[PDB]
Amino acid sequence: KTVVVTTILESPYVMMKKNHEMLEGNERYEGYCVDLAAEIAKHCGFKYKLTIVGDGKYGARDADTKIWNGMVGELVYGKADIAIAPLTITLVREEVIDFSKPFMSLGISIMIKKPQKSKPLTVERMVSPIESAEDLSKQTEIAYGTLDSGSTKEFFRRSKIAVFDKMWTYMRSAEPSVFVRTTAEGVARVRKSKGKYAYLLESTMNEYIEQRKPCDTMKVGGNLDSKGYGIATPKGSSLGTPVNLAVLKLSEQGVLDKLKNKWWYDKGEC
Amino acid sequence: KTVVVTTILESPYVMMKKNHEMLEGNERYEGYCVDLAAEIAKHCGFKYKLTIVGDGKYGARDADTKIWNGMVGELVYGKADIAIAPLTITLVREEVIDFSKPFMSLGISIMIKKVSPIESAEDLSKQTEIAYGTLDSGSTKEFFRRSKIAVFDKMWTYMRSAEPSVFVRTTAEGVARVRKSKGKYAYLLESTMNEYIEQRKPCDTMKVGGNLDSKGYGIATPKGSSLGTPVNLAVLKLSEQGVLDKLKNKWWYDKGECGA
Amino acid sequence: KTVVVTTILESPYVMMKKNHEMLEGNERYEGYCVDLAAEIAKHCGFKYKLTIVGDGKYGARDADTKIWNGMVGELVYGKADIAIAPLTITLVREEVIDFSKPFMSLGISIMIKKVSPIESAEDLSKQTEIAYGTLDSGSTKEFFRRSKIAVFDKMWTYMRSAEPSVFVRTTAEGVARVRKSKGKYAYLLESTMNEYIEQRKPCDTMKVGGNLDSKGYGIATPKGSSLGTPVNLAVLKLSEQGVLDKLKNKWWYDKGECGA
Amino acid sequence: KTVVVTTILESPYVMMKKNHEMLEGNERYEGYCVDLAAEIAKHCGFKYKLTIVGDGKYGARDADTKIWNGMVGELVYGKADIAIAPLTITLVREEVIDFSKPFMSLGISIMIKKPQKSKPLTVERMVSPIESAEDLSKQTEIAYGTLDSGSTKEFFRRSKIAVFDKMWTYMRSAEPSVFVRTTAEGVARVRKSKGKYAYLLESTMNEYIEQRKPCDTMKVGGNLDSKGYGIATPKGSSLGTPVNLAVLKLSEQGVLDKLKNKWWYDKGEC
Ligand SMILES: NS(=O)(=O)c1cc2c(cc1Cl)N[C@H]([C@H]1C[C@H]3C=C[C@@H]1C3)NS2(=O)=O
Ligand SMILES: NS(=O)(=O)c1cc2c(cc1Cl)N[C@H]([C@H]1C[C@H]3C=C[C@@H]1C3)NS2(=O)=O
Ligand SMILES: NS(=O)(=O)c1cc2c(cc1Cl)N[C@H]([C@H]1C[C@H]3C=C[C@@H]1C3)NS2(=O)=O
Ligand SMILES: NS(=O)(=O)c1cc2c(cc1Cl)N[C@H]([C@H]1C[C@H]3C=C[C@@H]1C3)NS2(=O)=O
Ligand SMILES: N[C@@H](CCC(=O)O)C(=O)O
Ligand SMILES: N[C@@H](CCC(=O)O)C(=O)O
Ligand SMILES: N[C@@H](CCC(=O)O)C(=O)O
Ligand SMILES: N[C@@H](CCC(=O)O)C(=O)O
Repeated sequence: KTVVVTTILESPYVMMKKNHEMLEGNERYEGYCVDLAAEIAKHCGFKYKLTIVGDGKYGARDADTKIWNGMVGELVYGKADIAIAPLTITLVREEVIDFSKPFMSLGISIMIKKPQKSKPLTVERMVSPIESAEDLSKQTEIAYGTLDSGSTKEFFRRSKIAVFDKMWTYMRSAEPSVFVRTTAEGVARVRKSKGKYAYLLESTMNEYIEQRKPCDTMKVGGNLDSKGYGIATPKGSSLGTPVNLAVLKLSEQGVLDKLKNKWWYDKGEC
Repeated sequence: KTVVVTTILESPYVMMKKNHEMLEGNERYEGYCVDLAAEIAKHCGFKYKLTIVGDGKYGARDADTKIWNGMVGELVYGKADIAIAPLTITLVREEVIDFSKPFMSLGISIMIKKVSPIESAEDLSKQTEIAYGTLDSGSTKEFFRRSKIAVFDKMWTYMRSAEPSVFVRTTAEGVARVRKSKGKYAYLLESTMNEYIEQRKPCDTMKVGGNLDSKGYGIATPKGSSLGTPVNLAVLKLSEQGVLDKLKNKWWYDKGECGA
Repeated sequence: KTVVVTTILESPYVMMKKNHEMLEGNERYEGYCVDLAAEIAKHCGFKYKLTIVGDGKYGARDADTKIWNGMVGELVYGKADIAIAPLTITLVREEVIDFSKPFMSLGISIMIKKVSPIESAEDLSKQTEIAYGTLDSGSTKEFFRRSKIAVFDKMWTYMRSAEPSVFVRTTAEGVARVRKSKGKYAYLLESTMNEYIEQRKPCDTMKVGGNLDSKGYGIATPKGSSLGTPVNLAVLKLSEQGVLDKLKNKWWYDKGECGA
Repeated sequence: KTVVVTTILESPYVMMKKNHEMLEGNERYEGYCVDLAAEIAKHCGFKYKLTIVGDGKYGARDADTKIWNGMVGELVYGKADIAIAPLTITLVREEVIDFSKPFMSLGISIMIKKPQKSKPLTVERMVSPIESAEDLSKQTEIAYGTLDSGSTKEFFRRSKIAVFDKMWTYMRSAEPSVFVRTTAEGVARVRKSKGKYAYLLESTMNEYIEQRKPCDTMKVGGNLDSKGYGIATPKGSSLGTPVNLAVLKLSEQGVLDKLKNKWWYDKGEC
């Protein structure tokens, strides 16, 4: 029985191939997550069919309805069997699905438009108006936001740290809305906001987008927290233990190392 | 019903209290893992008593006898119910005990004494002038033993075919041997231990290059035990509340007995 | 019995002199390969007639029809008895024709228009700004097609999925494309042709990096032919006597119409 | 039927392992040739055992008696089945044995003791008294020899180049004899001759010995010849064609190059 693998359209995890008009099957998509799924199927022998969520969301809880949505939502109700995608392991998600061991470390970072090189002997130096989350919260000239129905927004909502609570209170009462519906949308907002928008996205995607052309964006400060991506699986499913074992084996053999190297650094430029 | 907690005497995870002679119970222990165990007990709601494993071993398999030693052996054979300790998550361990989510990330790092002629691990592998080794019955010797990348196999072969013995009984012994080798012996250990040692007096050691791989420490539980899910949820809650970062800052950066 | 000698019009291997309209027979051809064929005939003691393959193809298999083209096809199907030409020795060719000892070492090289921004092949593969291709129906394209190294697979995949066609019909066409691309196109070709081109006017092309691999040119004969051993012995004798070195110096460095 | 492999004791081709006192079989040797033979057996399946020639010579035809010796000699008379060794493909050797395609390229080079760095602003300049073969043959202060019963001595024996003829005429009338019995003997002679002895050997061994400590020897000039190493096989044997095919598919792609780089660079003591 072929099981359905749900995934999100997010570079470089899964990107549509250029010649995807005539290709049919699992060959339409390329990236980190397709190779991860191939290695998972090479460890334990099973047939998989890639799919993309229609709503295009990672997964969250809707207000006052207590209904899961996104990848997590459709994995809970049983229309998907395994989620090999950059899904952030969180306490709220672990209560409804099973998570494997993290296959990629990450953290919340800050994305701002790259300032022009300054000159005052005749050396160029890099000066930025934002250097950490504290100064970003204190200032008001630069707006900042997160991705709707994601993990960073959830983290800021329930955060008890004073600075993160201040940032979330600003975000909730921000007119117009600073939350975007896609990572690419937020990155484009940063690009054409003339440095007046700051995108709080994941460290991996931030580094990948920084490493690619036209590389007009930069990452300031450090990671706000430490988290990881885990291959999700419905509670009480036969695939949980084999998937965890496969992830552990792939981490020990360093396959994840080479996949990250060839999907984040090899194809980067500038 | 008190819960037996096995752990190893490793700094800054578990230390001995300065006045532990006049102290009994769990109050004679301190460190990152003691605070972690206290937080886990508070969240889950159980009474626990901290115990040190009889042999200072993290856990491995002996010479073709299929017997687990150290904390892993303590958990497998029912001598303990949980292990809050710097236990690395590995394939050979997960098959015999249940691991929680990694509460602290780490990697493998090279420690040398204070031009940096060693740089990355490739130069250390190509050059046989400076000796290097690992901790026996740990998660690094077995990592090099089971590796397949040519550089790691080369280093493991040099380790096994080394005269005299290069593996150290304790990580403190390795630190001391690095210190009194006048920059001739290098030590391979976890990045967190390397940072803690290089940040402590006399600060004569340092970490060179980057992490050879990426792993993490997880709370270990006997296979098929009722505590696995509660401690996993507790670890996730602690990470989401940012108290794991608070504990790491307290035991790694709050004191900082060095100039940096 | 005149022996038919197939060869390709490649410089400085075979050239049509300067006034070949007034010349007939073998006297209208000149180059390294013409001199090599003359020496081979002198050593073995046979009369030969130099002929140019009808299609400017070195040799390959067509689209799943199991038909050899070019000089290799000219030799397999009995149209010729020997091929004194810059024919690279490859696994697929040796199974159908008999190769002699390599009379001239070679390698795959990268040439760009006149500190190179790419230099090594890894940087060229990583950067998609500059296009790169090979000679069609040759040996470099089949080397990239049959390669298993990750970088070479990436380059081959970029070559096949390139709009418009990045391959060239002739090495001269590739050189012209490199000259007219204003540094936007890099040609992948043999090291010997690269050096010859860069040692000729107007000297606007230069070779970057090292050599991707090491190969050689051999004298090819039909499988199970009586001429294989004599030509192998003649090639060995010429190599030992320095005849090949003298010919290479004459046709690569003696003229040298370049500033270096 | 298990065939025997004849090989010379040369580095980094065949070196006795450190723990070779108790090891038995093919595990007593390490180097280039042991992996070459292993890959040969893997590509075309056969059983092989490693043997070393008793006389310790590469092979040459002695005059008068007209009896071959060395690896070539013992391959001719049928006491060995294959010579997976750094055997130079020679015209006289191809008249009695079968040679495969060259797996390694090489040339005849000059080895001299490294002089001390010049003092004179405060830059160190590398100046040597010999930079080619013409100036080596034009002087008499520095002696130069070759390896007895090898390919370089045979090349100098029947060379019609004026410079090489002068070198051979000097060598044939050198008292005491400038010919050495092994590569190690010639290297030691160069090292402890205080720069008065020059060694002519293959470029591969010269580069390898230059790359390792104490690296007190240097290679001057370019390669005199262009020659290769071929896996020898008795004339008319049924293993010649499979051996040649195995050599070809081994040289195809990065396998032979990988082995050469791993054996010539990991000894990077200098
Ligand atoms: N370098 S990376 O971010 O792509 C990355 C990150 C991680 C990897 C592997 C890689 Cl390649 N494996 C570890 C896993 C291995 C075992 C120890 C921790 C988990 C279970 N998680 S991780 O520390 O989140
Ligand atoms: N900064 S740190 O090393 O003390 C650290 C490291 C890590 C933390 C939390 C902290 Cl504070 N949580 C993550 C866990 C949280 C959820 C996502 C990945 C695992 C499950 N593991 S981690 O990436 O190994
Ligand atoms: N200098 S060169 O490229 O013209 C060149 C290159 C080579 C020459 C001779 C010359 Cl002059 N001979 C060797 C041959 C001689 C014997 C040893 C290897 C083959 C058989 N092949 S080679 O290494 O491909
Ligand atoms: N780089 S090297 O000297 O180790 C080296 C040298 C040579 C290799 C392969 C390597 Cl790795 N293969 C070629 C062979 C391949 C085919 C073309 C020429 C012969 C038949 N001979 S070579 O040009 O003598
Ligand atoms: N990976 C996140 C979404 C990305 C983000 O919010 O930055 C999640 O699983 O919810
Ligand atoms: N902490 C590791 C051992 C430390 C080391 O090997 O450096 C373990 O749990 O096995
Ligand atoms: N000389 C090659 C073709 C030229 C090339 O590929 O560069 C051959 O004989 O196949
Ligand atoms: N490889 C040479 C020996 C080395 C030398 O004489 O330079 C041979 O087979 O004869």
